[PDB]
Amino acid sequence: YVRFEVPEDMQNEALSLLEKVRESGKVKKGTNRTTHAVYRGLAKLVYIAEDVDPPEIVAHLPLLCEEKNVPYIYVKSKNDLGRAVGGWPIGASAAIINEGELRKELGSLVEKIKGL
RNA sequence: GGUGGCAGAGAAAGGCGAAAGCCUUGUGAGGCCAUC
Ligand SMILES: [Mg+2]
Ligand SMILES: [Mg+2]
Ligand SMILES: [Mg+2]
Repeated sequence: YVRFEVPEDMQNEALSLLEKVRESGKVKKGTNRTTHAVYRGLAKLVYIAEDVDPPEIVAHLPLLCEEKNVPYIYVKSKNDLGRAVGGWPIGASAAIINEGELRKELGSLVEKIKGL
């Protein structure tokens, strides 16, 4: 149900980046708080898992991100996404709120996301 | 308890059970507010 294919090296970079931002910035795990952050203009980068069932849970997020000028990327499993964020290791979506020390790796990854 | 609104937790909570253990929880546990 993805809107564009994300190659594995980008998914790997996105998740490694989320692990680092966890340490010095601010992350939100879960679709209700991810959606809220997007709507409030506070999300820097949104992660959407591809194995979300029922898929309607995350179906509105890509469009809302585009309307809010928020870049978003898909990753393979909500388990990988949850583990990268920490805490309870499952999440259908997540958002970076504060970039911490990773502004340059994030901007470089979003450049690649637009390239797709 | 119903409805509406917050917030965000797994070395974690609440539910059921004599017990074994099971159920539910970032797909939102406990909690808070308003309202019926
Ligand atoms: Mg009810
Ligand atoms: Mg309800
Ligand atoms: Mg509600």
